[PDB]
Amino acid sequence: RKHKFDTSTWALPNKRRRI
Amino acid sequence: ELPQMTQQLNSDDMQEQLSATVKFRQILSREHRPPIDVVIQAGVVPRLVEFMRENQPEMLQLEAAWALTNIASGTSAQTKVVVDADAVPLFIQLLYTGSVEVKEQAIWALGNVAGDSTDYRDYVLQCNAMEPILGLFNSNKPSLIRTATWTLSNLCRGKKPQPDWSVVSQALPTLAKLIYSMDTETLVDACWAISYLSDGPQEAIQAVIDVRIPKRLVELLSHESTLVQTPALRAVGNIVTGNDLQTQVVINAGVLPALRLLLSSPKENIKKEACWTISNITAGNTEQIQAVIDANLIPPLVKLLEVAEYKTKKEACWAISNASSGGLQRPDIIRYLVSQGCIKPLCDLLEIADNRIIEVTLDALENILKMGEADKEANENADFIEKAGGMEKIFNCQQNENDKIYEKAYKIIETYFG
Repeated sequence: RKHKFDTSTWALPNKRRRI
Repeated sequence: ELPQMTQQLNSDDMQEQLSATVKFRQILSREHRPPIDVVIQAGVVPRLVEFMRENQPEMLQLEAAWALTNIASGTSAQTKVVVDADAVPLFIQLLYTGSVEVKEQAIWALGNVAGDSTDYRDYVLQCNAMEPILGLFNSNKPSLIRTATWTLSNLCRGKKPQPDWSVVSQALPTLAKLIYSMDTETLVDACWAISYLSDGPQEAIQAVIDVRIPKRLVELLSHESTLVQTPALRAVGNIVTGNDLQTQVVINAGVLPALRLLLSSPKENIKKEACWTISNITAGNTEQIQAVIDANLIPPLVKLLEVAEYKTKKEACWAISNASSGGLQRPDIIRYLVSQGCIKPLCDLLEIADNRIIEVTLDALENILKMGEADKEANENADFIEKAGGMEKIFNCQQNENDKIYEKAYKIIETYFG
């Protein structure tokens, strides 16, 4: 059977500052 | 200098409006801890939003969107101020202009808003941003495509909840072309976006397959940059969590020789996800297990099962254990696995691993025992296990608190070590 090792749903903010 | 900046920003004169806006942009353009809160507390955010309106000076639109971009680059509470000021519909409206500078600024801002949370991600989508965003990839400017690719990735990111598939799937043909790009940075975020889209149901995986993405993904596994390899391998790994037919597509794209190369990566996380990917291939049918063997993938897996870091070892264990399942149908698979010295590394794992990996391991060992038992009615393997110190380990596993490890260790002892 298939498996995922992550399983942990983390919506970390993905942002970029423009300098 | 803020109360004067504020008054200058509220001037009816147009060029001092720009002068103040630029000034607001500069102070907000600090890598570490920009004064976002004191800018917000000046109450200038709605005014900056006004400057992005249709038929404002192009330079003023650019500078205002830039200032708002960095406010949105802060905390969620700070991003909320930008969203509550109705900036998002204007960001999207700016994508329709003919200025690549303005368009890249707007798409950057949307990247920060969408990248904040699933709420704002879906909100940006709700404002119909997908159509103008997809049009940005026909630009003559690499940096615009580069930034638009990152924003697009943020629109595909997140599983709790997932984005509306009927919306984000529209980007699949675009992404299919984007992974043929010469720009490395574009390549990275394009692969991340695909890994997000393929991180879902089999219907999502099939759509990625249907636009012929896997073939180029496999190529990118041998890209010089680990920044490209990592999301590419993740995307490939996600696809092979699908069914046997979907997995065979990746195999036919030549993923197995590519995975052999990744097993010797200096980066451990690449080695782990390489083991993880292989494991979901050996989880398939007999022919797919055989293909893994034929690609000479077992010897490096065995060594990683023996020597690598723990969370890499777990995935290597999965791969060898899943492969052992093909022993019932094709006993030569087990015979080859034992011949490559897999028994002892599996046995040594019984005392250290988690209860799920322990079960994975016990699954592998019993399969080896079943084949060894059948290869007499036609136990060497049981003898190899005893000498590996595994008979003792399995016996000790009978004191495991978990039900399924007990009865499994019990039946292994009772059947092959009675």
